[PDB]
Amino acid sequence: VPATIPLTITNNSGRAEQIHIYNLGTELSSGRQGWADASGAFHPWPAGGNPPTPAPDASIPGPAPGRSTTIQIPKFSGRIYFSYGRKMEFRLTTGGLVQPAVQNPTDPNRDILFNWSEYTLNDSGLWINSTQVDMFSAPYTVGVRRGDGTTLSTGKLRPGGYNGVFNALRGQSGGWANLIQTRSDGTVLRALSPLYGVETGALPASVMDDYINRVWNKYTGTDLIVTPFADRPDVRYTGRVSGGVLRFTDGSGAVVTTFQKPDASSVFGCHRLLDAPVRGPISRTLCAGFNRTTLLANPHQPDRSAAGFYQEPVTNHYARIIHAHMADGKAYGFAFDDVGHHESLVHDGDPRGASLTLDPFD
Ligand SMILES: OC[C@H]1O[C@H](O[C@@H]2[C@@H](O)[C@H](O[C@@H]3[C@@H](O)[C@H](O[C@@H]4[C@@H](O)[C@@H](O)O[C@H](CO)[C@H]4O)O[C@H](CO)[C@H]3O)O[C@H](CO)[C@H]2O)[C@H](O)[C@@H](O)[C@@H]1O
Repeated sequence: VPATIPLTITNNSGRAEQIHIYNLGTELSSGRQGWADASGAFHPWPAGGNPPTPAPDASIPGPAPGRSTTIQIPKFSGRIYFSYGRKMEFRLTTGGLVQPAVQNPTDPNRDILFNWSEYTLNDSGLWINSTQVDMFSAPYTVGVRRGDGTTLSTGKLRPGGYNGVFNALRGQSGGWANLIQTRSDGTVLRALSPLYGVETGALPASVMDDYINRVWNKYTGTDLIVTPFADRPDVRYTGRVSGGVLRFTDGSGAVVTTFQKPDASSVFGCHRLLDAPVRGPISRTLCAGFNRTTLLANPHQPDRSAAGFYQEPVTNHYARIIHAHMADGKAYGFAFDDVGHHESLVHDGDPRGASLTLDPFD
């Protein structure tokens, strides 16, 4: 893999605003945090602070509407941000870059229309994704040009898919409507993911309690079988609830990890009581099972297909809605949407190019 590969950025947004691009991350060779310019040259961040201090302006001019621009991506792991009209405000902590946190009303970027893609380019190739784990906002498609010349892309919404997602969220009772951040003139900016919905109080900690209690009941009397390694189908852990705790035993008979009854933040964020540091792979499987609400219906996890996902009346509706509106049915609606390979990521071992397309607000 060469030192850099070209990233073609195409503006199909139909919007008149100028685009600012940021390529922010960590340089492979040095492990330093910083930014890369259009040439692919790396610029380490200056020293940050506690409290965090302002980052220098790392923007690259993005493509005008109907045109594309190319930047070189070095071996680097990070994000390509793009913002419409306004420049983003980044700050630097002791340990480096602070990521935006627009669930906070006071975040400097709360009112800015922006999104990002996540990528890693290294000696083993390119991984590049479309993600909705934090929010659903300005739409985009990512792609790779593979060694053999073939292309792969993902992240593209169906026609009407952008407004379709908001309209579906607004009509979902229980607090999902309060995920939507709407401008003064009624223009939608973004919808927060449900993890941040729990944080902001849009959704209660208890929103999944009834389903979770049904799962814990079911697996008090019968086994939950988790086979968490896709390439090792014979490796199984057996889960059973006793004393209110879901305990997993390995083939040797040892209890290897245990789960307390999870809450909404744990499920939606794939963290806390569902932390995924042998526990990690098991937790990952359970996380996807709770978000897709398949644990009750299918005691042999993970699911072998998507047919039974999101059928419960209370489920991760944000993830359900986004998947339903994606052209290829794939999305990153929650952190472990990669379970069963349903995530909007593409990769190649010998890339030579990538793409980011700013999509229309349709
Ligand atoms: O509860 C949250 C849980 O997940 C968190 O965030 C995930 C985050 O890991 C993520 O990162 C993507 C990577 O999965 C992907 O990694 C590639 C691997 O698949 C591997 O095989 O090789 C290559 C090269 O080493 C890796 O790059 O790389 C992509 C780059 O496109 C990453 O974006 O994306 C999802 C969705 O945004 C996040 O939700 C968090 O990291 C964990 O701490 C948490 O436990």
